[PDB]
Amino acid sequence: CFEADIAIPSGISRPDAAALQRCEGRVVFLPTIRRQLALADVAHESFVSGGVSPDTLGLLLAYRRRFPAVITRVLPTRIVACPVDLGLTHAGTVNLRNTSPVDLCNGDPVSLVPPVFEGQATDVRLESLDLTLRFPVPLPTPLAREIVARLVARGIRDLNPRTPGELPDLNVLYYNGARLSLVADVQQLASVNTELRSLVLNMVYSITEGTTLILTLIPRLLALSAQDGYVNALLQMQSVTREAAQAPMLMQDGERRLPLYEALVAWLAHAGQLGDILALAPAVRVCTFDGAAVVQSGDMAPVIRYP
Amino acid sequence: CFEADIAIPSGISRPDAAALQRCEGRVVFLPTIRRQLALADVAHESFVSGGVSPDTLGLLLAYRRRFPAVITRVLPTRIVACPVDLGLTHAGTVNLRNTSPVDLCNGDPVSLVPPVFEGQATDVRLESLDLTLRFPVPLPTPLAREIVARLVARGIRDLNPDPDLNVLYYNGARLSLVADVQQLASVNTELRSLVLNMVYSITEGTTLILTLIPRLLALGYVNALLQMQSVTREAAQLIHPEAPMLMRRLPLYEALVAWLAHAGQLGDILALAPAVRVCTFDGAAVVQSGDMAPVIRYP
Amino acid sequence: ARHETGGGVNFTLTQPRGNVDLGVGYTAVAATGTVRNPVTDMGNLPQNF
Amino acid sequence: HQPLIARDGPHPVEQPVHNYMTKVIDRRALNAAFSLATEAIALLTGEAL
Amino acid sequence: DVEFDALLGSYCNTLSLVRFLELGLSVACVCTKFPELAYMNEGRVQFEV
Amino acid sequence: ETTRVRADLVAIGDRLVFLEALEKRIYAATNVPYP
Amino acid sequence: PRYHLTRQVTLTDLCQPNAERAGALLLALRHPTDLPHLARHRAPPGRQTERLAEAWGQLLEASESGCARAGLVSFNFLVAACAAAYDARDAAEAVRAHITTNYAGARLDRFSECLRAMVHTHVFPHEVMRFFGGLVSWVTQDELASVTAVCSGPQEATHTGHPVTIPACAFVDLDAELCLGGPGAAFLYLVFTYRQCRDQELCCVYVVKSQLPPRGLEAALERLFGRLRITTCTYAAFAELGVMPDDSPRCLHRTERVGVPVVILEGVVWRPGGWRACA
Repeated sequence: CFEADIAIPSGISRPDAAALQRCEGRVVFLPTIRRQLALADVAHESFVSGGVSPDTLGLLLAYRRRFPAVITRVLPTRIVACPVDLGLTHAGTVNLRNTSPVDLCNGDPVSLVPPVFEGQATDVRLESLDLTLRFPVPLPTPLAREIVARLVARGIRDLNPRTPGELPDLNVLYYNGARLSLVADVQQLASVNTELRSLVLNMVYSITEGTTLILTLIPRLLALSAQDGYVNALLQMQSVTREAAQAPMLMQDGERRLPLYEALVAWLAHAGQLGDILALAPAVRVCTFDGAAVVQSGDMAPVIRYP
Repeated sequence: CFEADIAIPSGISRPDAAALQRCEGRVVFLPTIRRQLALADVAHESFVSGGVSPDTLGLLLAYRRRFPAVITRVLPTRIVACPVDLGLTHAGTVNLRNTSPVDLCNGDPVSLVPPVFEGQATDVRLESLDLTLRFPVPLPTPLAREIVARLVARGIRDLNPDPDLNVLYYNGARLSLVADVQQLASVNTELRSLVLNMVYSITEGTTLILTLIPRLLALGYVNALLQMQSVTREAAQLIHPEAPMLMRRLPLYEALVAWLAHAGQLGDILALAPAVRVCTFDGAAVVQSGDMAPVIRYP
Repeated sequence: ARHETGGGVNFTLTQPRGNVDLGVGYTAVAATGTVRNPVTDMGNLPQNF
Repeated sequence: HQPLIARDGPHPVEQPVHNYMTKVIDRRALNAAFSLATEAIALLTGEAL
Repeated sequence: DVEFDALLGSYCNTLSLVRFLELGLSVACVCTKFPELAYMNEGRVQFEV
Repeated sequence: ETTRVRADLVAIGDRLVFLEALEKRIYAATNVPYP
Repeated sequence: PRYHLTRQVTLTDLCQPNAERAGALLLALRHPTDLPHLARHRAPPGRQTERLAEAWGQLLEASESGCARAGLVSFNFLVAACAAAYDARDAAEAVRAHITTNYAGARLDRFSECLRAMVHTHVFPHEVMRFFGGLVSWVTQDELASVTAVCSGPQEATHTGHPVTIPACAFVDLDAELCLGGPGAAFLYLVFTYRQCRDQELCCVYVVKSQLPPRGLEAALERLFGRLRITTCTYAAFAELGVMPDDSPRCLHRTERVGVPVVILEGVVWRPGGWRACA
């Protein structure tokens, strides 16, 4: 585990000692690797920057440059945390707590998302030690990648107004059913802006010279549309692909460079990496020993290493 | 280690028993990690996902989903495999069977699809109980990321026709990718759905960005720094592509999530992450096809 | 069968065994007569292709 | 303390459990009352004799 | 002032160790000891009629 | 801090069976579906 | 299992670990007889791909492969060969006075040409010469080699930490990043910083010093650089050299084996990591 401890610094509200008991299996973001550390850098008051608190995109950027840690065992003197970034060498598969409305799967990669849900705030309050605690919500990673694209684009609509007030909310989610509504309260600009620029600048490099030949086959896409099932379902209705349909540009130097093969490389370099440069890295994977295929809300799932 | 047992089912023949003797040291995928398992969780018939046989996409969804296991010792009535994904890093040395490239002293080999090589090679079938064990191919990380982007590039020239992409030298050897006589006609129909995925994620985004960035910067730190590192690159791509192609905000930003949702799918689909490492001891550092290799647990 | 994980050691125990029919003719029939309840509510759902 | 039954194969292996719950006294207090009229006390005291 | 918070109760249940040669379904089976059944690929039974 | 065992033996026709029910004894509380 | 051994048999045409120290940060030479082919491929055609066909061919002139393949590249062999390249001269060049007096610049001069030729046709020296380890034993013969130099996690610097103490081999190397100092553990990485057609295909080898995650390292790879002035692209690759789980045991010395500045680093979790090169 390469054991790391966090002590109980000063006093105890006597029911709130039991509040630390039911947080077993949650995640602490501690911005270090320590053998002992105070509880002051733990809470959300440390997540608050100079003067201002981060938004749910800034908390992504706040959870960027800190280190997650697993609650292992809860003492009245200390709390032993295992440093996820290094000390994931656990054949004992140190256990986590699922605090999420989604019943997951077996075999999901699990990445951490700030509490942004309408009813799972994960707000526990300490008044003897005046601190506020937001636990991250562990979620499956495609469902995690369906969230971060919404919240930045919702903040993309925070730059430009123009349109009438009835906008698509980006606030109805879909997992097999299960209509989810999240919170849209505040959108800090710099958390939107720096997230928007890497969405711009990576999509710059992901276009290359041999990429341009693919753009010719855009009318070839709709030729498969009215003659099969798979393509017509692949072609989205709310897509620009159905909108843009309504050429080599020769410039041929040398022609032994494999121009089409080189196109799919650098496109995958930056447009292939769009979930992980915006959000947190997944290192938690669902692995139950008993053959249980799903893990209930509130359960203690065994946790294995990087996916 | 934590060795897991896969149960041999009822009456098999001696060539079905000898088929179990030609697989000592292969790679096996399994859904759950129960200490006793059956052969019904193993076979290629256990890969059905929509009522039909899976493609190389439908395998690589599961090949990134379920769990690798490597058979150390074969048995009657059992299959002993010390699985890779359990255990601490760089412990529990295991042994693999090479396929035609080298697998050098390092390389961190990756499990991937059979039909990128000979399709009815390593599709070993049990004759009695009539099931099929299509073992994945352990390729090292540079060449595994190389060949995956070539056939889908070859699928483009096979899509809508009018150099030859298939030579692809290794460090010493000349690797014949083309197994012509019956495979390549089955190649472009078994990577059939997959080529559409590499295309549609390109046609959507590029035709989205050329109506995103002109709709941006005037709707300012990201504004001037948009083409700062993209001077004569993005504006030149705005000069080249927007001229020889065609040219709405509320469906646009609705399409913004949907493409990037498909993008986060493909990164989990593609790029073939390393799972196990070759870093042996007292070997000749160079493995040949059909020979064992000491293989250690974590990248 | 031992396996050391996080926390402490974890002993697993299994006993291998088998069976046989050992009857040349039929043995052990099983009738089915009482119902608790239907599992489904018997219908009215479209199929979506 | 609960027992268990060792299954096999695809169903996961089990391990014994323990419970250890704790319960709390609640305190009721029930009441009776009665009266003595004013004429009776000095009679019981020995005053009005 | 005199105060005490007292402890009043602790109870354990019996864990019933029930042998297999007790119940009525011991009749249909003739269990017998054979080690090393893991070593066979066949020890299987052949019978006349 | 070779013996007698109780069971229930109904005789029907000219036969005899150990009519005995489980799950009140040896399946209860173990989270096992009664087969 | 927190102790491992690895072995590769090569020549002493490369590193000559008898001329090295007990602690050296060895590279392999994976794909050693490679790169006539990838000289031709992966590059735009304005690079004149007939350069690396001769360039590595002059390297093994200084060094027929036989049955002992060319490998086990030293840590010294890149620092001094790039000493004339990157922004340190007469101090990085003291590594050349370390090599040519103990190892040979004949093999450097062919390879410093490769360091202008590999980076020329976009054949970048990351993902070639992959990490091998810290030179545990040197059971080599006279002109041949047999080295055990274990990979495989923290055990290289425990089984040379319960006893080589991991030099940095140049005080210019071990880049003192995070002068914003605090307590914790050190996270070591191997970055090749480039300059493409500005300094005519620059080569650089140095180790960073950070208590930073891989997600807090890429923006740390965009900041602190002055070699952005390029446009081709895909500069500044990096992999994990692993964790030094102590910032207290770093040192400052100039004594080795020619007085070469050197940094003692005791106790290292050698997480082997993975490379990344896109921008």
